[PDB]
Amino acid sequence: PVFEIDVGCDSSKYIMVRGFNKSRCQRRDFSYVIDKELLDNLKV
Amino acid sequence: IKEGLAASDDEGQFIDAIAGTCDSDCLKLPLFFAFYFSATVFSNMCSIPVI
Repeated sequence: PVFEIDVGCDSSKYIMVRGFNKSRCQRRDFSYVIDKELLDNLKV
Repeated sequence: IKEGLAASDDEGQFIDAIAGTCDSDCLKLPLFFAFYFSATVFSNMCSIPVI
């Protein structure tokens, strides 16, 4: 028997928040403005 | 239409523009109506003594 052990991350394991999915919920493109509450006028 | 579509609101679909003129500051209307009440009162007050 010859085998191999690798130590590290597989880049295929992550954390996800319960009750949330990527594309289950269908919607459209959004835009908004936020100001006066950051650490002057942001449009994202 | 322009790029637009900031927040909106819909349930069965999306990208829906509401009809009618939108207002954010139309709140001087009660003051204007109260002053028109006073003006109408004092305009009706003038005709009876004339007759």
